[PDB]
Amino acid sequence: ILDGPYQPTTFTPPIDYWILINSNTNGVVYESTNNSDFWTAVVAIEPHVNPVDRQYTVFGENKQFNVRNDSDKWKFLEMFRSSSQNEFYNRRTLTSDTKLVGILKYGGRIWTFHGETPRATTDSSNTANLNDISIIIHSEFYIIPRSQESKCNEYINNGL
Amino acid sequence: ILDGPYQPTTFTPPIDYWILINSNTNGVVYESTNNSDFWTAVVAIEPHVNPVDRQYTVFGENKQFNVRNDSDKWKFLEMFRSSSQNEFYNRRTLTSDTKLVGILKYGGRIWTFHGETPRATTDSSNTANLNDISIIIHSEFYIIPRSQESKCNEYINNGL
Amino acid sequence: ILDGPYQPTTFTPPIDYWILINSNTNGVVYESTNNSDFWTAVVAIEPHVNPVDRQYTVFGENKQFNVRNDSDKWKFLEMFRSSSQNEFYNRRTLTSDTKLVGILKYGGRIWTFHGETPRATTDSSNTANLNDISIIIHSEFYIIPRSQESKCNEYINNGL
Amino acid sequence: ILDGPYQPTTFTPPIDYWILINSNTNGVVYESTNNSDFWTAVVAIEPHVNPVDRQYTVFGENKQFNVRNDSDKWKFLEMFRSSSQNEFYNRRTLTSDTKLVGILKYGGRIWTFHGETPRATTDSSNTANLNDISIIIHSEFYIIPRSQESKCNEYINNGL
Amino acid sequence: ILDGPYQPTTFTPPIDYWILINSNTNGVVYESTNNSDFWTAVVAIEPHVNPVDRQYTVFGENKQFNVRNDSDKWKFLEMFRSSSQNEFYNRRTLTSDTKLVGILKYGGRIWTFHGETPRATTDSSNTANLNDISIIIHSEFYIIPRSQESKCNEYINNGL
Amino acid sequence: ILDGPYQPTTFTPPIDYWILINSNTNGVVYESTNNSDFWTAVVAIEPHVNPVDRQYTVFGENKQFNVRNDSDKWKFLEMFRSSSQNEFYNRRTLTSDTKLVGILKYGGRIWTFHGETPRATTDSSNTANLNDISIIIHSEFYIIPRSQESKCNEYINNGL
Repeated sequence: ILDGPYQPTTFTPPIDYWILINSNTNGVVYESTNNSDFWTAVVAIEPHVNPVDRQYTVFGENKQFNVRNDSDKWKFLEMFRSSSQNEFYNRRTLTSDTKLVGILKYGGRIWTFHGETPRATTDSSNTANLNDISIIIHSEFYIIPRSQESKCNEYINNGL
Repeated sequence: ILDGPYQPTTFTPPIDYWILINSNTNGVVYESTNNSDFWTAVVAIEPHVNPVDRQYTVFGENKQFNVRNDSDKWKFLEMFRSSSQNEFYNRRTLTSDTKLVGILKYGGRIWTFHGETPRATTDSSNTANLNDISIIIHSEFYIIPRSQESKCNEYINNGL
Repeated sequence: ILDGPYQPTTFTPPIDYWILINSNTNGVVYESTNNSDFWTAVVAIEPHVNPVDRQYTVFGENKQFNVRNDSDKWKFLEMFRSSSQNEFYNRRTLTSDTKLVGILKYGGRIWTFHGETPRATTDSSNTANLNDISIIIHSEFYIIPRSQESKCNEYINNGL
Repeated sequence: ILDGPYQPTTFTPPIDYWILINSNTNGVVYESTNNSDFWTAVVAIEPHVNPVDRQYTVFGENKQFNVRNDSDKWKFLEMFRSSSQNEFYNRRTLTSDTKLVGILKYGGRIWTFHGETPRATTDSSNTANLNDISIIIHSEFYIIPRSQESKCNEYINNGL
Repeated sequence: ILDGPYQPTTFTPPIDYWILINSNTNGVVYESTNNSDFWTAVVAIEPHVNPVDRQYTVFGENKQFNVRNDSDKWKFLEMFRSSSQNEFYNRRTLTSDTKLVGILKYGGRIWTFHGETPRATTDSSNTANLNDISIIIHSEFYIIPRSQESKCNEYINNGL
Repeated sequence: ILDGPYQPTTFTPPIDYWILINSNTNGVVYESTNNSDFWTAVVAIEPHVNPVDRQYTVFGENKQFNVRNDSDKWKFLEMFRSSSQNEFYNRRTLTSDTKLVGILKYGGRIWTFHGETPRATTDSSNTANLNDISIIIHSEFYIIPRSQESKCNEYINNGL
């Protein structure tokens, strides 16, 4: 039933499908932008990390993020900005022991999971141009139709 | 010295300028949004108004707000929401007998005046997208550079 | 309660308001684009015009459109293309004796009136970026909240 | 000579190339849309299928399609809609024992093969936006330049 | 034929149109920016001005520009910077006794006239974001389609 | 550190990343266009080739190119056109014994390497539509962030 795994790649995800990414390291998980008003990059932080500056490559630039993780689970930090000129800030956080992150393009919005597993839930983000939001995925990933979102939710919160 | 008056219009205010609006009736003074995470509409309440439900058109919708004003001065109510899905609430108030209200896009934030004249002071509102914030203004207004904010403060509090 | 008339101008109309334009000549009534995937120009054809090529200036270019109108009423032709390299084609037509044309930005789509008065109805067009769609209006116009679309519909179909 | 085979993927086909897809099962062969006025999904129906309603996942939704094949060959049904608010109808059919389907973006239109091998011919579908048409392909496929369309035609009708 | 004159205002000029501004004093003629990679202010220097620092308000701030005019004509100095953290420099100059200045958004660039009337010519400036370039105009101005640029050239060099 | 190698494919490269292509034969190295104002195809010419017409498939069509290499190194010729209805001309050349070529989308322009290794340098080409520039790559390639352009310069000129 499950479509994947797909190799890391760059493409424009179709409307109405969940992209489910299997993180495998403490780097950038994915970067997403439409190059007009929406830039999101998600960074993985391994458990038990005392506050520290780390350097990440996002959208072709070297950026320094102050980062922390007191949990025994992994933290996936959504870093967002709406213009190349603003600094990134941590918009949302997903705390997970399954290392799965999800993103959906639907109904003019970007949907992702946040909170802590196994009770993580979806939240939405606005944009002036949803269709052109493209993504660079640095891990294996799966494609799941929105029709089977309950299945995507189960994965995010319990594993594959 | 003063840049204006300009006629009612809809535009995207330049960064680093005070928009100073001279209110002339008891309706919607202005409406501002980036259609992503920031909506504000300012409604003018004339002096000595017992609690009452009034209909206003804001962002193309007919909204009812319960409103009051126990003072001898006009009250300008900031009605705010951070999502197209939320109801509004009265976030801030300017109590004024100069009938001047001000709004500024600067440093990643929206700045307005609250309090009571002649001691009204600025306060900030955060947004993730300052640049795309536009405004509909329903009365005459002036444009003042932030370099002359001291002057804008004098006008807000003491009038022209 | 009718907001206007406003002078011909160039702006980006706010979401959730009908722009009602009172055509006054047989030229270009308005031109609307987001400069990425949506260009629409409406041209006004007076009653009883045998098939003929006419020159119009649209989006800064001199364009030739083959044009007709056998009706006793005016015809407002929606000329559309999705890229600066496509040719325009007549996408919709409003046949009116009120000479009022309407355009609305709502729900990710552009809404306009088409058909024949007094039975003209609204239709939608898709685009990847609704928010950035601007318009140049070459005649006086009015602004009407979508909340009052029933009256916009009545003006379109019966006049001011 | 022949460009491919490429693995199943999601991308935006370059203008002026035939995408030639080798179908291997009785499900969705590919999904194509520009998310404005064009959605086409092709479903593969195995030989000798009595009229039956089958579930397919298309554009992220579960859709039920009435399907039929009394032939000894496979049937590839193009299911079409020009708006996300319309029901799909079976617009065209390719009856084939080569199991090759083809799609081309060229001259402002989508071209595909239909009819019955070895006498299948090309047919066009109009759209307002050719360039933003992208595709999800669920099987191995080849890329052939339109300059070699005669060879694409041989493959469709005779196999590789 | 000529569209205008229009009153001083702030707006986002349409792509493919010359904005022709009739300067009437020795101040800032216009300010234009997309707030990302393009800031330009044009200042008007009356004839016979010895080299001197003059204070101008541009983009909401007080700046002093090294200014001079050893000629009998007016000089219009383009002051430019590519980031908010750079200081302005005089990138270009138009020497004119018509007092008309021109700016055009086209082909991913900003075009303006420079040199000396009656032989002023156009030149371009790169930007990565042409669509968001807005302008504050401090004088009456006209709008001329790029299709009639030869007339705009004549106006620039010879007057209206 | 180095991201790749990736297999030949068609995609829209992200903004602000060098695409570094390792040429492996004397055919078309890559084809890139936005289908509006930018078409570029690079052809690889093996050492010691007398001036001659060779025919290549670019953008789905057969084209004849005047081709020459009088050196011991490979020559990579940039064939360019700015319109569908124009013919290609040789815009730039990279002479190289590393057989690496580079293309970057940045700052509203397309950047490539030209000259002769080990002293090849970058040059830019204007476009009005950088975001729609897609590419077909015919060899293995790598992706390097612009923040590491000095390493990309090192690979271009000295190899991996």
